[PDB]
Amino acid sequence: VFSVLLIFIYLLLMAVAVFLVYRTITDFREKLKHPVMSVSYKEVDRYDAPGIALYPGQAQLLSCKHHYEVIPPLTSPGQPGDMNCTTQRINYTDPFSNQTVKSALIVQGPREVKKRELVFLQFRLNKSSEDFSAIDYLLFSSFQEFLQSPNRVGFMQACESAYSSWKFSGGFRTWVKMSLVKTKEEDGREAVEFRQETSVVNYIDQRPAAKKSAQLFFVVFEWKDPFIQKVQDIVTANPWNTIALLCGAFLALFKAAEFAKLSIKWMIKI
Amino acid sequence: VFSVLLIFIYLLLMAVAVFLVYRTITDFREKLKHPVMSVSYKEVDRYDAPGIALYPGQAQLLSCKHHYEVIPPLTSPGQPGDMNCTTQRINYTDPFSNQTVKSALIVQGPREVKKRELVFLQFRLNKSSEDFSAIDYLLFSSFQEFLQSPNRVGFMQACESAYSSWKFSGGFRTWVKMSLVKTKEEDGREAVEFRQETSVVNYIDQRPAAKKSAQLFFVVFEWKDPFIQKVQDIVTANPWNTIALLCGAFLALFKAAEFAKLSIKWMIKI
Amino acid sequence: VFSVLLIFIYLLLMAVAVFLVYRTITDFREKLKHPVMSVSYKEVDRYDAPGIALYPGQAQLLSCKHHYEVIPPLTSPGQPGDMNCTTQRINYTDPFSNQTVKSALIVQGPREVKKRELVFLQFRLNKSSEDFSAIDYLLFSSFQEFLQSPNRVGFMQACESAYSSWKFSGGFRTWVKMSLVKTKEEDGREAVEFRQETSVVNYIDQRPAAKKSAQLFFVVFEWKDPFIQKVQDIVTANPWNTIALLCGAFLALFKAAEFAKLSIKWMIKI
Ligand SMILES: *[C@@H]1O[C@H](CO)[C@@H](O)[C@H](O)[C@H]1NC(C)=O
Ligand SMILES: *[C@@H]1O[C@H](CO)[C@@H](O)[C@H](O)[C@H]1NC(C)=O
Ligand SMILES: *[C@@H]1O[C@H](CO)[C@@H](O)[C@H](O)[C@H]1NC(C)=O
Ligand SMILES: *[C@@H]1O[C@H](CO)[C@@H](O)[C@H](O)[C@H]1NC(C)=O
Ligand SMILES: *[C@@H]1O[C@H](CO)[C@@H](O)[C@H](O)[C@H]1NC(C)=O
Ligand SMILES: *[C@@H]1O[C@H](CO)[C@@H](O)[C@H](O)[C@H]1NC(C)=O
Ligand SMILES: *[C@@H]1O[C@H](CO)[C@@H](O)[C@H](O)[C@H]1NC(C)=O
Ligand SMILES: *[C@@H]1O[C@H](CO)[C@@H](O)[C@H](O)[C@H]1NC(C)=O
Ligand SMILES: *[C@@H]1O[C@H](CO)[C@@H](O)[C@H](O)[C@H]1NC(C)=O
Ligand SMILES: *[C@@H]1O[C@H](CO)[C@@H](O)[C@H](O)[C@H]1NC(C)=O
Ligand SMILES: *[C@@H]1O[C@H](CO)[C@@H](O)[C@H](O)[C@H]1NC(C)=O
Ligand SMILES: *[C@@H]1O[C@H](CO)[C@@H](O)[C@H](O)[C@H]1NC(C)=O
Repeated sequence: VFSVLLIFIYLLLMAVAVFLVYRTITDFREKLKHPVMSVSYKEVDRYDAPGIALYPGQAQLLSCKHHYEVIPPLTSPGQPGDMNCTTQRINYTDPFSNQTVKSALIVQGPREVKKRELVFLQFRLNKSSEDFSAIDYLLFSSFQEFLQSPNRVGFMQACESAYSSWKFSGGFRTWVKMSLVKTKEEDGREAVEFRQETSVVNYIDQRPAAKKSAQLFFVVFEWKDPFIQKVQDIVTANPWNTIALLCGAFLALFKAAEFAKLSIKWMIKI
Repeated sequence: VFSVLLIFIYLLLMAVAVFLVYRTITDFREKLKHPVMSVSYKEVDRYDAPGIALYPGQAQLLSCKHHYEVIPPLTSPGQPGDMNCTTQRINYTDPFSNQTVKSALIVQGPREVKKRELVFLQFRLNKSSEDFSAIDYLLFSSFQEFLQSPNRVGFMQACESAYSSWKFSGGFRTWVKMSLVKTKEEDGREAVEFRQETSVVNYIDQRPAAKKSAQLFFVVFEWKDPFIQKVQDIVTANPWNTIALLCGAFLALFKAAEFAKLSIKWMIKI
Repeated sequence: VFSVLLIFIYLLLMAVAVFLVYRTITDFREKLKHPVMSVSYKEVDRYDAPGIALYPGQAQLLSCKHHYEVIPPLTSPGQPGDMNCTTQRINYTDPFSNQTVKSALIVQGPREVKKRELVFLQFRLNKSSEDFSAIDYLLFSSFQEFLQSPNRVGFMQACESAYSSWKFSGGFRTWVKMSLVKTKEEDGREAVEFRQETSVVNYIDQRPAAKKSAQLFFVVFEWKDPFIQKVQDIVTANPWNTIALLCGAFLALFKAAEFAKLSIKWMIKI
């Protein structure tokens, strides 16, 4: 009889609708689980002067100077002189140890990325009773933000956790190219971080044998390129799109069901 | 006449429907071609002890010891002593050469990433007739998995292809920070790999001139951060979503066609 | 009265439709703002011979030779001999300085990635009055494309801007593993770039004290793996999908409105 076939068609269509609802729910759940990553790049005419927190310890800073695209040859390596850059010395308790006080030398970083500005730092360590001598350094976004802060100690403690710290060793020239990566936390706040490319070059020590005891650290900081990399977690689970899909599919199924009923009626009539 | 205009409207709507079907098919084909990448991060309280397969050759292991956040100064570099770590020596044929047998020293890696655990290894090579002396090392996920295996040789041969191997040279201290990246192969299997950040520091050789002939390798392994990076290939080509779009568009086109016919009839009647 | 309730229902449904249109427009605008990144990998049986533009300056090239998976020990470091590779010397004005003419030594790179082909280069610098001695190098895709070009000078000037240049220093062996990353610019053009992993190994100088003045550069170029990484910016803003969603939702809303009117009529009648 036609009635049983029509009822079976209705049941099949309702089962298809239920399965489609299940599939849409599972897809929405899956897309909530895994947001997709999108990467863009931002051109900058001038970077904001980064803060370079150096942790020399007993290593005295011989020289710190800004250069453009090239470093003039050293007049006399291992000798103090030519310190033209803004520096701030800070003492702050380590956020993790709570016992070791860190003394940091904050140096204002380069700004003209287009002009290939670099900052060159020369340190000397004299008679260190410790093999594997290296200087720690941390990079943060703004030196001015460090200056115009009410709690510089708290700012440095926050930097200890927000940013990563690297090292540069003596007997080398360490060339550091910096890059800014800003990650959107889809909450109105963006986390900025530094990615640094390091190249070490041997230092040709032409000092007298007596002066070989003191060891020299050379480090250069510049920007890799005038591109800030922005990383955003795009959500592909839109409830309105899902409900629009469901509504359209339900309307299609209802229209198909009533077309089937009309076709059955037409077959019965003729 | 109104009939010709209505038939032309029907033909235009059917052509639009066909073009929309073509566009949807092309979009589904394109989305099948290029799945989108999604990156997430996993917090870990404790890492599973990684296996560090070292290939020293004739270089004897002076020392291997676990430290926390800092390495105590060497009592006497170049002298054996203080070997507290679990190691396993293995001999296995190279999967690619089929002739060169590799002898590997498997070392259990650090676990407490939160406590900044590191493993410090000191090797000595005495009178090597080969310039550019370096030790190969490979990283795999679990030392325990290596232990509780029926074919350790086959496990090492599989590691030779699954993981990448790096080198650390003498006259340096090589600081290696490890990171785990798990890539989903959308097939029920996930491929795990190691990404390592390497920083070399000069070793200040304060040995007697006689002892300068033997060269020393210092390497440190720890974890960069308590974050495992998961990378998944999300497919954006859902056949059910595409068929729902097509059904909704077809219903819209049919309803618009019958509205147009009704409007033509209303214009004719009045 | 039922009429006021029905009119209020119609107004509510039209407001819902307007809000849904607003949401769809905002979603389309957002998806236009941020295309999603998709990463794939391409297997290669043989790479196209890359061009390695070396900038030695006064450093003479002692040796340049192709090896497979291993470098034979040096017969006599610091001595010329065994130069078997195709090289081209070029002079071109620096695109940025417009005054400094760069002299480049273009070397044909390795091809058999499967066979682990590498190219080994040995340079010597004799009595350089400049500390921090290093040689610049740039990588571009094809040496043949450099050969079969009408303006080699213009090709090199374009490479100065299209590709990135690194350095390798004396007193080391610099192991460079190359990788090709092709980014689709969604405009019919793809930008190819080189990513290089560098490992430095100490050179054990066993030369006489007289010969220690001349400094030696050792560099190796090979391919990291037979995988070319393709990065594409997929656009998730399809106007046809959006209009299909809107049409389906509008049909659903109209059908719901007429169902509501019919239900009100049925309630009034009985
Ligand atoms: C340091 O640099 C500033 C930059 O304007 C310059 O005015 C000053 O003379 C420099 N210092 C010395 C000692 O020359
Ligand atoms: C910071 O610490 C150093 C030693 O670590 C000390 O010489 C210096 O006086 C301290 N600074 C202040 C402001 O107390
Ligand atoms: C470390 O110091 C902080 C700040 O003074 C304070 O919460 C407490 O003394 C310590 N916190 C710990 C041990 O978690
Ligand atoms: C190293 O020499 C510098 C030069 O003045 C001096 O200030 C410093 O106290 C010396 N340190 C040691 C440990 O000799
Ligand atoms: C090695 O470390 C274990 C850790 O518990 C310790 O018990 C043992 O005494 C150490 N070995 C020596 C020789 O002290
Ligand atoms: C592994 O090889 C080394 C030499 O490469 C050899 O001394 C050692 O005995 C071998 N191990 C076994 C278990 O045969
Ligand atoms: C290499 O050794 C394997 C395992 O013994 C075996 O398949 C065969 O001898 C070689 N395979 C090659 C050459 O493909
Ligand atoms: C190097 O010295 C160690 C110290 O005992 C010794 O075991 C080894 O055989 C020596 N090797 C050579 C090549 O002299
Ligand atoms: C350089 O390599 C080619 C490769 O076929 C070889 O024919 C030639 O003999 C080599 N040069 C010398 C001097 O052996
Ligand atoms: C390229 O420049 C070098 C010096 O930088 C010079 O010796 C050489 O002759 C120049 N080449 C040509 C073709 O002029
Ligand atoms: C640099 O040289 C180019 C090419 O000869 C020419 O446009 C002009 O002389 C300079 N361009 C500048 C300074 O922008
Ligand atoms: C260095 O030695 C090489 C060897 O022939 C010679 O060609 C070159 O002119 C020398 N340079 C200097 C600056 O002595």
